[PDB]
Amino acid sequence: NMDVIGERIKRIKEEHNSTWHYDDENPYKTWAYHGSYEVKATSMINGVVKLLTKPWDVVPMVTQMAMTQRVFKEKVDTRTPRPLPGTRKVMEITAEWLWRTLGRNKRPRLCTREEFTKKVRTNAAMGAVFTEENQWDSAKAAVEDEEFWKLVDRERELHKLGKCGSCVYNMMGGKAKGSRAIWYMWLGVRYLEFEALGFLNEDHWFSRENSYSGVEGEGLHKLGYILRDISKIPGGAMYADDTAGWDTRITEDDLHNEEKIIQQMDPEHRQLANAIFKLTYQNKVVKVQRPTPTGTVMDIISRKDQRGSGQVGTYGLNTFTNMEAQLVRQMEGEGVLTKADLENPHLLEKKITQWLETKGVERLKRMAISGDDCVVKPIDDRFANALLALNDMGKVRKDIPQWQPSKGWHDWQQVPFCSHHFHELIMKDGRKLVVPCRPQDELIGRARISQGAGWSLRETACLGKAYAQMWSLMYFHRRDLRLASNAICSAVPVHWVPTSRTTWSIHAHHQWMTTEDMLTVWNRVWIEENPWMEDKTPVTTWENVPYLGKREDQWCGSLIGLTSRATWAQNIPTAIQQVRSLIGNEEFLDYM
Ligand SMILES: Cc1oc2ccc(NS(=O)(=O)c3ccc(Cl)cc3)cc2c1C(=O)O
Ligand SMILES: Cc1oc2ccc(NS(=O)(=O)c3ccc(Cl)cc3)cc2c1C(=O)O
Ligand SMILES: [Zn+2]
Ligand SMILES: [Zn+2]
Repeated sequence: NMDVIGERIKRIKEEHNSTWHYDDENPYKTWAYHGSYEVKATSMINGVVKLLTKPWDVVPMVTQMAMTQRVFKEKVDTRTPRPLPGTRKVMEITAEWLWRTLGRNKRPRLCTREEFTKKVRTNAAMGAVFTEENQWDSAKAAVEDEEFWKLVDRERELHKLGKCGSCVYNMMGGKAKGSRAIWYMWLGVRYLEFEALGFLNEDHWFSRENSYSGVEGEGLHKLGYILRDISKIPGGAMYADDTAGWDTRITEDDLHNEEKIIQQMDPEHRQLANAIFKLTYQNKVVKVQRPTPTGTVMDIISRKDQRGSGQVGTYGLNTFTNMEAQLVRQMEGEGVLTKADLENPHLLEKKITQWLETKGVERLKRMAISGDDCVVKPIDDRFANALLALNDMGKVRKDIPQWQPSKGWHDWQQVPFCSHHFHELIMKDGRKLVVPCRPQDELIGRARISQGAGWSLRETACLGKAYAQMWSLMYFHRRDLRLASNAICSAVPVHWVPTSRTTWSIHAHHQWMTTEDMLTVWNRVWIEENPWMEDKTPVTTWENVPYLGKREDQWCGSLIGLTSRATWAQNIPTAIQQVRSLIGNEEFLDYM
């Protein structure tokens, strides 16, 4: 093991030779511990959103979010039992077939310094781009620096030689302030993963068109429609089981299966991806910021299995592995795989290959898969109790005894997916919309959080305006959110550009980051560009933009019907005016 990780620990040890020591009392049980060294340390409430959402002031979920994968929890420090030999064979056959299916039209390729620089710059507009970004360590600054690219080249040369000298990721046990040199090693490590494996996201290998089960690039506004289209396929209930800490359940077998994509690469690409897989994915070196009685320390730990949650390519490889694990469960449900097949070290391929070649693509079309998140509509309900391979692969379902059957839904609208459920709304003109929805306390609680501190009223109001505009595009069908959205947009200067991100979700397309008229953006998203909207007649007024049924709105967290809500709705112009007075002499517009 030290042959692959030695150089990295050696360099960390050398750079921190003053405070370096081996703590005999380290909390690590399943991660190899190498040593520690001394280190430094360091969310505000959005007063604009808070002032305009008074009824939610002390509401439990909202108050919780104000305080509250990157964290090194108890579950990260566990081992997953090794899958059985027949299970390992099935996974290998399925991984091989899946990669060949996913690569039928696309060819893997290297991603570039220019692609990375463009992504950094375009996302730097929305504030922070990375977890390691300080007020001194800007990704935009680093990307503009030729010295950063020189270090990248030097690390690549080591990777070409089958060695790694500086590729490390970080975890939380008040982020430690480090050197520009340390930050460059981190960003360079991310660029090198991006160069070798970024094609998966950049070339949309997991788009629905390319992967059948995938939803990458679709957007939150299409997710409900995809679930409604899956509902039309004949079969059993729709299952959406949650895996307890998916990333900790990624086995050495899963890692070796994900690696098979290198077989489709050109030699110069194959060489660099092979180095990312073998040296960094299969031999992780992690820095964990741990508090001690004297001060704060940084632990240098390492391990072979599990998913490096901090590493580029995680989404795609998680999506790949989940698609694979769900096909295997589908096969077990269909009686293709028995307990005796999973235990068998000489399991015959014929029937697994036959099922994949004849039913595989149809079976992928029955799923909506986004990383560890899955919705499956099997051919019948034998799937509910087909748990032998799922548990054996290590994908143990969250908060349910291992052998208790899964509970599915017979209504796609009850199905949870990507932190949402989706409703079908009838418009006054008879056209139907399929909208995303989540508990309202979660949306308001999120909107009340400002990312960091020292943010001026102007920057704060603009984040609020971004949240308000997201609500008008995605959550317009919630009475309280449309009202709060209209109040926020009325209180914030009309020509001020919404800045900073509202969400880090892969499904967010940020159509709300504009000064363009929200009704126009709404029409473009839900009517013009909506493929499930056959009649393109534009909606000319918000009065024609529908709401959830009163009962469904209330069930999903609405405060409508309460006195505190009625009082808020009536007194809202007063709160808007107060926000206006503090912002000052600017151009405002009344949206109430
Ligand atoms: C673990 C992690 O996942 C991310 C997922 C997305 C992002 N942000 S980013 O704008 O979208 C992005 C996404 C991909 C790449 Cl190569 C660069 C930057 C950052 C992280 C991150 C981290 O900074 O540590
Ligand atoms: C916009 C966006 O959100 C994400 C949310 C998650 C991910 N997953 S990712 O490959 O695993 C990843 C992991 C770590 C880092 Cl630093 C960047 C990206 C990627 C993106 C992404 C992108 O453009 O690549
Ligand atoms: Zn490296
Ligand atoms: Zn709802």
